[PDB]
Amino acid sequence: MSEPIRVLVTGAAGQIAYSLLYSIGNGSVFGKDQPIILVLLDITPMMGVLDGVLMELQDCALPLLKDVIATDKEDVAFKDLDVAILVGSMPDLLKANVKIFKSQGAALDKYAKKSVKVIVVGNPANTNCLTASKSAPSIPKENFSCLTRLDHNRAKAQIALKLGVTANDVKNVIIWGNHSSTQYPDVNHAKVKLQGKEVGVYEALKDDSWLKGEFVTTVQQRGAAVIKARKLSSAMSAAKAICDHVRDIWFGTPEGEFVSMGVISDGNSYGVPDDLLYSFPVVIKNKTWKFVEGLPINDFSREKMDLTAKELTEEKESAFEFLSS
Amino acid sequence: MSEPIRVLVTGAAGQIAYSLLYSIGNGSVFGKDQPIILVLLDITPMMGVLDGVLMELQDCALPLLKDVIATDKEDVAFKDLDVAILVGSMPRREGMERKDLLKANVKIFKSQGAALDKYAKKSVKVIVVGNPANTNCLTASKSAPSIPKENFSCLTRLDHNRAKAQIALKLGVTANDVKNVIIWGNHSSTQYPDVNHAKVKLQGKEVGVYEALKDDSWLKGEFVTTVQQRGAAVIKARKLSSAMSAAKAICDHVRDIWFGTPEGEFVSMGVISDGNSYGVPDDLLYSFPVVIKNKTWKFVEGLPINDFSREKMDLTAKELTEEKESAFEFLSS
Repeated sequence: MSEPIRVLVTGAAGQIAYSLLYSIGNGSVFGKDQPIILVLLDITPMMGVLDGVLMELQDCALPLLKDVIATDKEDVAFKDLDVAILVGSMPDLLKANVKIFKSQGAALDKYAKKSVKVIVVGNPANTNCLTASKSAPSIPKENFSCLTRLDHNRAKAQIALKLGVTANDVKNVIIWGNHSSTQYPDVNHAKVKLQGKEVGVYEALKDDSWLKGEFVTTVQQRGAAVIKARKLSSAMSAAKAICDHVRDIWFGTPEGEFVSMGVISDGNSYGVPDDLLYSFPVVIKNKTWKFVEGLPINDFSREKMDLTAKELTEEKESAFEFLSS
Repeated sequence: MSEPIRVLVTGAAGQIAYSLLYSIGNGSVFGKDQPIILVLLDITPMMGVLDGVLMELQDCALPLLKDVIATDKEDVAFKDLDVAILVGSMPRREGMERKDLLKANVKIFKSQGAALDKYAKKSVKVIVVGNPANTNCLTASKSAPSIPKENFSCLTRLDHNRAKAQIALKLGVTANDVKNVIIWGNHSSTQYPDVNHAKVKLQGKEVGVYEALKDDSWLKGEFVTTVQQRGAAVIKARKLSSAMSAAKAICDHVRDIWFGTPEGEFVSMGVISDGNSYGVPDDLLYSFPVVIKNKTWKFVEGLPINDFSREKMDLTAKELTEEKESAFEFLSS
């Protein structure tokens, strides 16, 4: 049994957290040998609901859940953290989110371990993540990431439906750019196992028009479609994606596979502006991600990558006007 | 890989099901080598919500989830089933008792028992969650005479896990170092959370719970009240029922059927009472301590029942007898 790690989930009385906490507490994210001190933060009006969530976690009788703490206070929530999963955001909008993530970045900067891994989920994910990182200069910028793994898994699922295979036989899809409707779901470098053999996804589909059109729109609009159907959030699949994202940080990516993660763009070789939080293909070893270098970018891909970079730059300049406050 | 099994969850557009489906689909219930055909039933105006759930299951990219079927029809939902998890029902709201829902929900379980009787495999395991769970389960079993009555069970594993959690708090250990708690009787306010046969690991030694705590009055009083009222406390706090923890308890209950109970441990399950040696009337669906192997449960025999425990077990048997008569009389009309 390893020494316990301290894991924060914010927005802890909300829908996504409610689908996530059991998977953290049962060992499925950080390993069956890894006890968890679970810290739950939400806003003061949600504290009565959060107490009910705490009761349910107790009632799960989880051996790895060494302690659970419910709080509305940043100095409790961010103390000595190994992992911070920032789910809560505002439901002007950007001004209110800058206030939240400047505050939480500042709390990370003074209360958490300097080795904390910070995974940002609450929308707008990339810009919230960038805001928090700029407000936490003593935390390595590489320790911040935002969730495009749900878009990634959605893309795998759409390819799997078109080909009649399970989504896990699809690998090396890429979500470039913003967790938004301008994201680029790219399969130029993806492979799928068909009848036992790996083949390129474009080769397997024989439908370039679909892959460059309807497939892209379907992934970009998938969250809106789930909300329209369920009237509630897309919490079950978002939680599973967070688990995948955090597990791959913690244990590394499989050999030959890369995954999508919003990370700081500094030094990228793909023509993306520096100082953005932008989703890239990454390989992960020893809890450290590295850009997949050397992927050729065709003209269709380059245009899509630039259009989502444009939106991220726009969000950054609008947000940072509110940064000094 | 084994051949796929077909697993039904009813009330599939609702909250408990939403907390449960991922655990079925990801292999944590039936095993990493067991592919699942997941069958989801709810009512007609909920099929749009269920379409959203199907999209989310797709988006989870689960390799053991071979297929997902969404339906509002019993002849689709109950066909060729290996496992039926009967969640769908009206929940209670703040301030209700679970027995307030008896006449609302037993009509549904009579219909679903009849559907099990003609459409499912005769080897189907039926796990009843919707309230009032014992009497709903008894009703379903009586409507499915061609399925062995031992294949029906109802969920007291959530009460069981709640009881472990309260003992763990009083003794300062993790809830999984508590074993052999028992929930006797009805999943209701007359349930008897019994720790006369429970053991706790304390400083590397196994000790009885009464011996470890040295507070008989708490174990016979506030402990019982806290476990009985826990479901209502969650509803008051969340304004919704306890879906995360109920789903986890369903997983525990079904996993122990599928793989068997751990060595030296027994678990609580509502089962048909016929032939019990604890003074419980026959022909009740009543929670007992059981051990399970080869997917077959057996009563734990020989546990001494003291005067306090006897009184509590008889009071909850009496309530179940009253519920049984209420359901029979209502359904006869």
